[PDB]
Amino acid sequence: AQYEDGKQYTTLEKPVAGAPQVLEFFSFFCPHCYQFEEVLHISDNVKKKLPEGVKMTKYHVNFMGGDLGKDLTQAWAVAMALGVEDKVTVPLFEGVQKTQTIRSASDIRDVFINAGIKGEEYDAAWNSFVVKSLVAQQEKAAADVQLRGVPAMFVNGKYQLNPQGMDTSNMDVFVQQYADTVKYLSEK
Ligand SMILES: CNCc1ccc(Oc2ccccc2)cc1
Repeated sequence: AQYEDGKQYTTLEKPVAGAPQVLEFFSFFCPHCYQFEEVLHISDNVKKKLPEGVKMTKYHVNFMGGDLGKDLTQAWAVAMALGVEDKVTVPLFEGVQKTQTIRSASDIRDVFINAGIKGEEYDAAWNSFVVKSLVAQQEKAAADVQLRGVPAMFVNGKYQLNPQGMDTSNMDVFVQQYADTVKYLSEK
């Protein structure tokens, strides 16, 4: 009983059938999500412990940042459709929270242009119904679990990570505890 329901994780009372195996939610407006991604590298370290054949999904949410918050969910959909998440995640986080130079949908587009996505390719994707379906999927998954806080991670539709029960004196130990818990939960 080294991992206890209620301590390092909680159990959903209404488990979600058909869910992705590892499902992470975030917002580019979310201060802890900035730490999680830019300083701790949570997603990457989880993936390096996950068993073979367990895939990881990451989705943006609407409920922070009003109008721009919703623009960012559609931009994340563009990032997923074009496969350029690894190129835009850092300048989007920094544009929103560090330099505070992202203030409109056009400013979001600038980050993609600077990362090398051609202007016509971004605009075609942005207006595509493939991207509209990806926005729909992101919203659906958040609604499925009554999501009200980010950062958040879910395993096999049944378990939600609880980082509040982890020591933060050392950032590397914390990340390792987090990844090892996702691994334990995926095996279960
Ligand atoms: C819902 N928030 C989750 C959470 C909990 C603790 C936490 O502590 C850290 C903050 C910054 C850097 C390292 C750890 C960060 C996020």
